[PDB]
Amino acid sequence: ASSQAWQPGVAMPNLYKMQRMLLEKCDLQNYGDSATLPKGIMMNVAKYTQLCQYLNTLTLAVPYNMRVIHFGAGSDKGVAPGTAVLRQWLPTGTLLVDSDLNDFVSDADSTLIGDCATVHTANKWDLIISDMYDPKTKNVTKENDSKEGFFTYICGFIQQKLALGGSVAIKITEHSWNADLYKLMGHFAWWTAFVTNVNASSSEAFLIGCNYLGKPREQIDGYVMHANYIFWRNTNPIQLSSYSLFDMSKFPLKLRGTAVMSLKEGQINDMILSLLSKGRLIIRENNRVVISSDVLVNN
Amino acid sequence: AFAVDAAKAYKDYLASGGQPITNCVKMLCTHTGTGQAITVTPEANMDQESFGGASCCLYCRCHIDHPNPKGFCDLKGKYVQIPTTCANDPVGFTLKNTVCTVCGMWKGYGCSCDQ
Ligand SMILES: [C]O[C]1[C]([O])[C]([C]OP([O])(=O)OP([O])(=O)OP([O])(=O)O[C][C]2O[C](N3=[C]N([C])C4=C3N=C([N])[N]C4=O)[C]([O])[C]2[O])O[C]1N1[C]=NC2=C1N=[C]N=C2[N]
Ligand SMILES: C[n+]1cn([C@@H]2O[C@H](COP(=O)(O)OP(=O)(O)OP(=O)(O)O)[C@@H](O)[C@H]2O)c2nc(N)[nH]c(=O)c21
Ligand SMILES: Nc1ncnc2c1ncn2[C@@H]1O[C@H](CSCC[C@H](N)C(=O)O)[C@@H](O)[C@H]1O
Ligand SMILES: [Cl-]
Ligand SMILES: [Zn+2]
Ligand SMILES: [Zn+2]
Repeated sequence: ASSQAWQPGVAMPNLYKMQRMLLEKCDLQNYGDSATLPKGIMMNVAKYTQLCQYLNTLTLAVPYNMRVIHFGAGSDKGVAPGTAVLRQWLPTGTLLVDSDLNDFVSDADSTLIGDCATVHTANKWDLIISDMYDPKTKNVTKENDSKEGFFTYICGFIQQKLALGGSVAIKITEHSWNADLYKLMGHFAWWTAFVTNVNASSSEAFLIGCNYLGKPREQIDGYVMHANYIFWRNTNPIQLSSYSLFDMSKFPLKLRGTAVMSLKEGQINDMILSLLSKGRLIIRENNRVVISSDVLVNN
Repeated sequence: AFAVDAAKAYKDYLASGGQPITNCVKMLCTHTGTGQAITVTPEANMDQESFGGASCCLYCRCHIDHPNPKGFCDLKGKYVQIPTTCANDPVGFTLKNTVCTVCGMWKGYGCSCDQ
């Protein structure tokens, strides 16, 4: 039991990010093993709780009337466990919208049903969480290439609807991944690939972009960086652990009361980027929130 | 008007030895809260388990209309505390029991506005 068994999960070390590996198969030492969960707790409740526990340690910008959108919030069970946790984690008064391809009941303020490509919104968001995964990814019939689908929408949504100073957490796997998404992590003050301790036996990780700067700070090759991630996962077996779930005393996200300003592409200087990079500032309109779901009309 | 009374059709389905509605979302908490029935955040005590409201609401879980002016749901977006002993069927518990408007506890499980 390493000192990381007591953490909510493990973040990809900086030295692994600087390598230039070739993509290899992901062969985890404990693949298929299950973690021991607190009695009656669902896997996705444990998983979302560890992710939020980890997000609490980052320089997230947390303003009043914060805006969080959650893609891939449904499940075959018909409920939204991850949305239940985000609701628990976020400060009261936080607007939480969730969405999924299939119907499901949620504790979110608004729920949009349908492909993410049909979701539109006038407003920018402060935090984006995606747990979307296409079950067809399980058909490995060729090379492990950069997948498109909802990943294309996500790269567009981040560049167009994420407030500067805003953060993201996007679920990826060995085969469920996209190169443009890795390239985008370079447009944040900081980024990492985070593995939850309860699901440490899966190639799954959340790419976390912290404090969006709107422009590239780092040049990242997605094809190289995903190989660097698989290399790290292949060479660093992580011990399954649910210990962080037993202390829920510090869980709720602190309402840092981050400042929200409506500047144009002109007032963006170094004094500003500095404040964005420390989650001290959110830059976006503060208009009322409007979302729509396109409806294709056939016979 | 043929008003579909599912609230009772469930009571009649349980009493006939029927399996309770599953996949209610139980939350992780300290178990050191007020113990109140409905709360903006998990408030379970050492004797209660907290759940997400939407997952415990029969109307929400059956995709039907909420008997309420403007169809407002008072579980969706909140957390319901269920006595650890009756946690096997949280949906059933939220129908058969009533909340005290004075202290906010469940009448019959915490509400002591009589003794
Ligand atoms: C809620 O979130 C879900 C999960 O929690 C999360 C992670 O799930 P995962 O299964 O762990 O993923 P993975 O196997 O680690 O990666 P992969 O990209 O699916 O690999 C594809 C393929 O490659 C092989 N492989 C991959 N790896 C890493 C291997 C290995 N073989 C080994 N011997 N050793 C290994 O280390 C194996 O054959 C795999 O099938 O993904 C979501 N999700 C999964 N399935 C669905 C779904 N959501 C919706 N519908 C779904 N049907
Ligand atoms: C966690 N994090 C990492 N960094 C940057 O990456 C550096 C090293 O990343 P690190 O997470 O390994 O920090 P370290 O373990 O050195 O810090 P300690 O816990 O205080 O000892 C940080 O000092 C920052 O420059 C971060 N930068 C920003 N803006 N926000 C973050 O949340 C953040
Ligand atoms: N293009 C797409 N648009 C929207 N949702 C999608 C999608 N492709 C996959 N998904 C959804 O992604 C989800 C992955 S599993 C999500 C589990 C959920 N986060 C929880 O808390 O339990 C599935 O529900 C699937 O329907
Ligand atoms: Cl770590
Ligand atoms: Zn309801
Ligand atoms: Zn009372």
